[PDB]
Amino acid sequence: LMMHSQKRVVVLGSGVIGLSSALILARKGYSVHILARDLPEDVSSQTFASPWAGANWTPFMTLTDGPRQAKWEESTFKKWVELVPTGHAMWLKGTRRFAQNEDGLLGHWYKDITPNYRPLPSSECPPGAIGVTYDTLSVHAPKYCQYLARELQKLGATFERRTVTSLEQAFDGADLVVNATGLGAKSIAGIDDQAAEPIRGQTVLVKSPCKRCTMDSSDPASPAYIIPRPGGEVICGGTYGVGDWDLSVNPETVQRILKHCLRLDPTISSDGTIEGIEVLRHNVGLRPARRGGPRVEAERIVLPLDRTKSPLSLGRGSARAAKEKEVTLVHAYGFSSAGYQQSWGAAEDVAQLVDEAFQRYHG
Amino acid sequence: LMMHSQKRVVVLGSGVIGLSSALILARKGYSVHILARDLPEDVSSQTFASPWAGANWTPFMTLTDGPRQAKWEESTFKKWVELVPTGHAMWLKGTRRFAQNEDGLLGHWYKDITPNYRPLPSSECPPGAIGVTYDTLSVHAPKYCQYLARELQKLGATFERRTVTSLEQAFDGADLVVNATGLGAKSIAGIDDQAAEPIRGQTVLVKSPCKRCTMDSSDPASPAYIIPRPGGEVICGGTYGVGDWDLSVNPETVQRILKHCLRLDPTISSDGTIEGIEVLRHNVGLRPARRGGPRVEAERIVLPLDRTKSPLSLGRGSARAAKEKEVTLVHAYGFSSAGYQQSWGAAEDVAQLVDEAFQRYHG
Ligand SMILES: Cc1cc2nc3c(=O)[nH]c(=O)nc-3n(C[C@H](O)[C@H](O)[C@H](O)COP(=O)(O)OP(=O)(O)OC[C@H]3O[C@@H](n4cnc5c(N)ncnc54)[C@H](O)[C@@H]3O)c2cc1C
Ligand SMILES: Cc1cc2nc3c(=O)[nH]c(=O)nc-3n(C[C@H](O)[C@H](O)[C@H](O)COP(=O)(O)OP(=O)(O)OC[C@H]3O[C@@H](n4cnc5c(N)ncnc54)[C@H](O)[C@@H]3O)c2cc1C
Repeated sequence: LMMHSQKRVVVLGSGVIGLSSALILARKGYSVHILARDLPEDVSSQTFASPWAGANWTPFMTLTDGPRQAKWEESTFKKWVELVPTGHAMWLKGTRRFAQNEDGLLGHWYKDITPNYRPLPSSECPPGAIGVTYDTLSVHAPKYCQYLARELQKLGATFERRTVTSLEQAFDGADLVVNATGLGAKSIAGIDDQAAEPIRGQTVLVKSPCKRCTMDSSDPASPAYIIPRPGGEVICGGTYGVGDWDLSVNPETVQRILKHCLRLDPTISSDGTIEGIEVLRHNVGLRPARRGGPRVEAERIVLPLDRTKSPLSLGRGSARAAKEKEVTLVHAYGFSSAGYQQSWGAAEDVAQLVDEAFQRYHG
Repeated sequence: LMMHSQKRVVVLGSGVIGLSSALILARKGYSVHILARDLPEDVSSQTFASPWAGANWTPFMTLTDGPRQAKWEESTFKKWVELVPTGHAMWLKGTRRFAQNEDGLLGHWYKDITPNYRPLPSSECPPGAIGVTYDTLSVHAPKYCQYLARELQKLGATFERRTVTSLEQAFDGADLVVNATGLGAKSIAGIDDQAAEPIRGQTVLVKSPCKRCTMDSSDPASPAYIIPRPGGEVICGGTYGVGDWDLSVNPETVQRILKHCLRLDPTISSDGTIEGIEVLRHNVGLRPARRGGPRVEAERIVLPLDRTKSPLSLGRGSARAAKEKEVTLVHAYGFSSAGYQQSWGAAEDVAQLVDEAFQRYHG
């Protein structure tokens, strides 16, 4: 007769959001099991977003447009500062950010967070653009997820590969599931979120000692960015193909990205020429976005699902009776281009929801 | 001092085409190593097509339009007949095929191959349509690939998971590679085939004793098919989304498919109603097609690649000298909706090409 945990949770999804959520929950003493198709070792899988990120910290919204986003970003920045001494985050000093106009600078909301925030002279901006410079942070996206997974291991979390098609498959040994499935949220019966949408991102991974980050959104015909990451590599971007699921490498996009990035910073090349850029890999990832913005909220759901709850429910459309339980589903998906920079704060909110659901529904 | 094989080949890709090609090569005494991202155990992976097929034998082209296709289909039918006694293929007796008009029946070219080929009365066709009936064959797509893999094991072939980005990575221990990468052919440096394109196929897998196959192309607004497969299941289709990469399940498509299939054959349901259909799974696969049709041909290529051979070549665009070898690349991809039904014959042609390249270039 052993005393068993009464704090079992399943985290569905093992991208940066599921991992982060799982880790804060494990630290809170929950017994966490992670079910996911794609795990942190899957560093070249295109069926999730987390391998493909820069990943730096670049707010995309004003406070009014994205209040949660800013909260989550501010918390995550603090966490990443803490990870610098052990090398899991890296300073991007004198990052340059260009926008089409003052509006594009988002009210400078984050100017107390990123050190050394100041306007750039126009001489230091692309023609016609406006700019600021500041010190921000980046992580090595796949290695960051792997770091989180090691931390999870130590805290007793376990992992299992599984591809779920219906919610009851996730409610396996737990009455609460954290739904961190990115794009998968659309096709799991019981979630069925039609608002989930990819935003396609093509990049070039380059071998370069360049330590300068440049984020250029000043040309609406050509998104571009240069994001150094721990390890002597830089990610050159990019694209924002809303609703585009295409996983193939576009060769014209390669040329556009490298030419633009070279304009922004010739030192990504050995000799300031395209031909001098040491290409390591051509990448395409699908950012997991959601119309209406990220979904971070707790839902109460009765199982088994019926065809009235979900067009994708399994079995015959005639459903009832056998057996019925009510469970908690805590959503955490749709972070689009900002999943890493929001991850820790989002995970904090997820963990608060789990605590509250446990109080209300799970003893 | 052992006598080593001088007949090493690598097969890049482990869908039905790579497996089939590998098997005929292994039977011919080649030492085959298969490199692929997706292997036969990966029965729910959307990053290759082979898990998702019916898979039956339904010619799609006239002889003039598709001479190779017909050759390959006729050979594969013979192979599948041979697999009936051991249950790896199954007869679909009295299959019904509907088309918009006589042209859609493709000159009835295959009428000596499928037993009991005859026209259907209009009373037995959807309104306004034309039809034929015949006996054809199907295989259980994932299990068929697994069968091929067991056969390969016995013949000494080996498997390795790898995701290649540049050809030199495939020319690993062999001077000849069979390129059977489906959609991946577009993004591998040294292949770079812009003509590769997905054709998206959504299906519903249903639990039903229905043993009748119905192929309906008589409604251009609603492709539909019912394909029984070994094991008491039927695949209900479908879609042909050319250029569509969307991996998510469309709920409207579910309704359209099931309603149409039910019109075609109520016995896919327990009670002839939608609500009586026992749904097992909602599936989306991307058929690996190619503008210009399937590519089955041998190419001679110099390694290392340079940026002049490939926009996606790795390293700096300034390339030369170090070291240079010429190798053989035997293409086998772009089979679209007919990869299973063409597989054995296509593999025969691939093996002939390998034999010929070995004579000409490899001693
Ligand atoms: C080119 C590119 C650049 C980026 N740069 C940055 C950056 O600088 N900063 C930033 O903050 N972000 C950046 N992002 C965004 C970031 O990659 C994402 O927002 C983030 O990875 C989302 O994490 P997630 O955990 O929500 O989703 P994912 O990483 O997509 O993980 C979803 C998880 O759910 C699993 N799953 C899905 N469906 C099922 C199922 N049915 N059954 C079981 N498991 C399932 C997946 O397999 C996987 O484990 C970039 C993304 C890209 C493509
Ligand atoms: C809904 C649906 C229904 C179908 N019904 C039928 C049917 O009834 N009859 C029929 O004949 N066909 C049918 N098909 C078509 C059939 O599924 C395909 O044509 C066939 O599976 C193609 O096989 P393949 O080996 O060429 O490609 P794939 O199965 O796509 O395999 C490509 C292989 O290459 C690997 N690869 C790709 N890129 C890389 C890389 N960079 N590095 C390493 N490996 C890589 C893949 O991982 C995988 O091993 C259907 C398909 C679908 C979606």
